[PDB]
Amino acid sequence: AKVLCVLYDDPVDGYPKTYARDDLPKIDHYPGGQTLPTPKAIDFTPGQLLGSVSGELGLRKYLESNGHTLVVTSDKDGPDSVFERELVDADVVISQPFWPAYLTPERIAKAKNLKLALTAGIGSDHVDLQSAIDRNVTVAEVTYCNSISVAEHVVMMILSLVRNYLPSHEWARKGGWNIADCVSHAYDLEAMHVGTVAAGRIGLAVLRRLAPFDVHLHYTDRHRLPESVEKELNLTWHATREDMYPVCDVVTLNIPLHPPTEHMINDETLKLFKRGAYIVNTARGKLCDRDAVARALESGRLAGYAGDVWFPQPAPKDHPWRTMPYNGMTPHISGTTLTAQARYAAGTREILECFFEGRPIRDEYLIVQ
Amino acid sequence: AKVLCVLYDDPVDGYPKTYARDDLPKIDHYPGGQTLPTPKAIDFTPGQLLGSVSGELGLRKYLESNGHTLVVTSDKDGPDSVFERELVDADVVISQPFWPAYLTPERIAKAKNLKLALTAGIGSDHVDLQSAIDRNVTVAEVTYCNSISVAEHVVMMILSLVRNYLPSHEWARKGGWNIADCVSHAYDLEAMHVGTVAAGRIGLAVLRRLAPFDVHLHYTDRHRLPESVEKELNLTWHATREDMYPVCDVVTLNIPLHPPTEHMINDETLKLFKRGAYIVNTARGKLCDRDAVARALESGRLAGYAGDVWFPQPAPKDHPWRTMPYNGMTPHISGTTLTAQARYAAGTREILECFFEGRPIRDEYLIVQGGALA
Repeated sequence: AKVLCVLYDDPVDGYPKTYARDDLPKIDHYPGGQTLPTPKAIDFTPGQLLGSVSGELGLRKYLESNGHTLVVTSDKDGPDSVFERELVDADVVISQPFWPAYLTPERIAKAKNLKLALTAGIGSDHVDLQSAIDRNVTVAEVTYCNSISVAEHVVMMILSLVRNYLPSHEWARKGGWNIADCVSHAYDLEAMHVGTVAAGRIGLAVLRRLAPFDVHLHYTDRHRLPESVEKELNLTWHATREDMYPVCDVVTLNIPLHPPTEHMINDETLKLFKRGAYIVNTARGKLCDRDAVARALESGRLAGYAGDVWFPQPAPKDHPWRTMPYNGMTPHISGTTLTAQARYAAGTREILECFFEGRPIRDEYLIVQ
Repeated sequence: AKVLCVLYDDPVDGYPKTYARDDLPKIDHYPGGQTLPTPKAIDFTPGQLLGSVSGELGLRKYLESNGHTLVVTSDKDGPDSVFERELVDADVVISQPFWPAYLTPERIAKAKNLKLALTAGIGSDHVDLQSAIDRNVTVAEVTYCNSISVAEHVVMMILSLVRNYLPSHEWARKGGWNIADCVSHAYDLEAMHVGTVAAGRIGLAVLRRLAPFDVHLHYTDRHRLPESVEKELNLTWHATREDMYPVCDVVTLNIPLHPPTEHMINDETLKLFKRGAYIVNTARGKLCDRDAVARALESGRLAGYAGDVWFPQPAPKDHPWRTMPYNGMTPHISGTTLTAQARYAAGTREILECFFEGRPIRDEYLIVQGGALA
């Protein structure tokens, strides 16, 4: 079989030769009991850079020793890309949401041999699901592989925005001291009201991490959490997002993007936020009207905005979120720490082993089959 | 009476005329039950910049309307400085640990009228306690006023070092994307081993905040915490610092500075650390040998270092911790957020009211009174 694997570029200084640490913490399961991936074997050392082109998700030696071909590329966009040319006879397509190889209906139509569309990561927004089903393409993901990674990123950003960490660090880096300049925009997080717009795997993990900071926790969702969880975390539930915003000092968005949520944060709804509110958004960039957020930070409606998701993605060099006041942006990276990469590289191998050996892929990995 | 109050400078663009928010969250007590300050009144709006010279800790109207004198200055060092000149007849001296007016034995000797040395903040590191005892000077602090503020700072820095936040943010700020450059030094915190070198008010608050990140918690201290605390946080106890280091992915220092802890982190003890360990230090800069930390980050013995305390302080412009690899430094600010300032400005007034009215100052505020009776 032919495996076509799209990954992002190596570091500018080249694929790393050394790493900061020698191993990764051992984890038995995810919250709720799902076990971590169980491939028969791995050809990588957990902690290596696996999601760049030279990392190959540690797949080459398993595939080639079993008679398969592996084509790795970062050239994924447009009809002229390496991905599009190799797609026509690829049996398996693999990519990460952090550098996604889109499986449009047009591409699925030309992918005459396509049997498996594998997300090395979470989700399937880059895959046209009905076209995949109609063509008997299996679509699978490494469920839960980086939900905790994103939640850590969220809480880190909440703390950094509220305490004015990033300008403070710049004063130190540039040789200043400037105590009053650091803290004239700096507060404690303690006893603030924090709300999450969804409470799935990420949102729940965020709520649990926020609780011992003694904040007042709010959330909105379609499904209320179990009453025992609301009670142990002292949660206030809101039926609508609009009912939650006016009471929150901090709002974190952990909800999927669809037309009814596209630009749900705009000039009109920002009017509902407390003056000086903070927003953290690691879900999707298009949840926020780009220029409305920037306008809210210029006026002081918001006291900070941070996240790792942008529209468009990758963000152009001139994207205004890069330089607007009191931003805590990073590039799209939260779920591709070396820790998360080890999990979803192992999960990718587990799925491939099942697929090639004719054994069932985990139910929780399957999206459509 | 004459009150001499040393504060840090206003922002370079001037004292702020607006603030990012309109009020502060309400908090009833500190962990363990100590109530927040209870002055009879305050002449400031909580959230204002109170620890700079123009903020005056909100004290001027209260002191002057009661016949007192108030001198506020940031000019605190040297024989011609405002502080040294006004010290000779001051009844009360107030300063913050973030810009401390040192009360050495020599200065206390020259302060002919000194009756009260008030820390607008926590501690008394800048005050010679024996001189205060010998001269019957009361020494007081606004206990607990920013212990939580520092703990937040610590966990924020732990997350930022582990996940490589600060270089990642700059790739974004500078117009890049560079996913692999961001994450080739980036990990999750989950299930790492984190140890604190003391577990007092700050260290315990750090442990509680770290627990739901599903890390493995370690600590050492002079005495063990109550078993009920160890169990609820699943703590591993270590009798010595040296026994704790080799097992920790992250070590946070929350211990006071004394001769036995000076340079406790050095080229020799760093050999005990896991390769790629992270250190966060909001206690005092001289706990860590300056160049040993820088050497450990160049070699990879440490994968990151962050904190807000430096040696010396203020850090000179060329201080190597400012630019060494994988640092998360800030200036000395963790316990002077606007939130903490409201608490210790209120606490400062409460103590002053008691002192001038001849009412007892809270036992928990007292460091010295006649003798070292906290």
